[PDB]
Amino acid sequence: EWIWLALGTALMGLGTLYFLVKGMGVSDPDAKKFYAITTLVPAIAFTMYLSMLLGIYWARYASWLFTTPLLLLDLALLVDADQGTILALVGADGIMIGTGLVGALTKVYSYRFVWWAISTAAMLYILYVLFFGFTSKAESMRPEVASTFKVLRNVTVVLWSAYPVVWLIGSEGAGIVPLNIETLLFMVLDVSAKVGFGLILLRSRAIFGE
Ligand SMILES: *C/C=C(C)/C=C/C=C(C)/C=C/C1=C(C)CCCC1(C)C
Repeated sequence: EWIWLALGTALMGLGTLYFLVKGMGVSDPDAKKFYAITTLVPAIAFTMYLSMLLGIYWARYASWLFTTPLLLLDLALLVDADQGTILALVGADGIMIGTGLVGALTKVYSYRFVWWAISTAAMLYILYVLFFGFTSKAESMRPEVASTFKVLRNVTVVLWSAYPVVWLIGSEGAGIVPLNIETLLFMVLDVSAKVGFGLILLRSRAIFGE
């Protein structure tokens, strides 16, 4: 298990580093914003994984809290979403992570069930907006934006959807998957949803205003 935390810490660190060095010199106003957000995401995750190496897993949970909203912000800027829609998204994301925590805090099966069901519901509203709401908006924009958004959209829906699955069969849910393997799983997902995500976005010309 120490290997998963170490490997994760290194991958987040190197990603943050790459994104950080790549964005320097880049003078495009529009582009600089994507770099700021995208470098911050893996920087926050790196800090938490490094903390776990020195340390339970609620640390990684705290990182989801800060990062998921930023990843959503990245997507919203890509398709030039209006203020209202962004707020609703981050609001629902806040409920997703918040109720996920509340339920993992209640011992009675029935109460918890509802918290994690409410959490999943908020997650589905988010993915619905991204898939249906954001896609229509993206297709009315520059080809580069439409195309890069579609990939980031597909990566996000698949990866994000896997979290509740792992969690339910893991030590927090049914207790099927061992605590060490669960850690393996979440690190791969996290590295994918942030570094893999950032790589796709930042190596694309869609971030420039033109
Ligand atoms: C870098 C980290 C990312 C992208 C983390 C994403 C986490 C989620 C989408 C978590 C979702 C959950 C539910 C929908 C139900 C309750 C349990 C959670 C918190 C695992």
